[PDB]
Amino acid sequence: SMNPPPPETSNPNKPKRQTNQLQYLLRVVLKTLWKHQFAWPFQQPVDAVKLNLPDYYKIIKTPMDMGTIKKRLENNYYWNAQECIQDFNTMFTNCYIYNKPGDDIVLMAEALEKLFLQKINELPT
Ligand SMILES: Cc1noc(C)c1-c1ccc2c(c1)nc(CCc1ccccc1)n2CCN1CCOCC1
Ligand SMILES: [K+]
Repeated sequence: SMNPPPPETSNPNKPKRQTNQLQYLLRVVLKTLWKHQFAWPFQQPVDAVKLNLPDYYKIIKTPMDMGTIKKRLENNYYWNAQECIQDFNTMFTNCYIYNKPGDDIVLMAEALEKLFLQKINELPT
């Protein structure tokens, strides 16, 4: 089979707000990870057709990526900062579920996760 539609990035039924935390998550946390040497494979949904991963969406039923997170931030999709942190954790955990220890892509996820945790540590109050 092919790819699912990507995660929703807009909900017109959801109220919106801007906050110091949500702004930092886009401008500091997401920007930093995005510009990292290992970011590209995480900048859009996993495309199982192009990567030839016919079991990807059999194993992964809650896909997430930084392209989606970026759009969710830009669209003010997130009301709670926790929702965004969750999405970043889902993204890493997926990489660890599907792939094997020591795989290039696992090593890249580990580095991005380490940096994420360094940046989240400085979330403003
Ligand atoms: C994340 C993730 N979780 O599970 C897998 C598998 C990946 C994964 C794992 C690896 C990923 C990748 C995603 N995206 C790319 C680069 C973008 C791309 C390139 C070609 C076709 C579609 C997208 N790569 C690198 C793919 N190249 C293929 C050619 O050999 C070197 C690596
Ligand atoms: K509103």
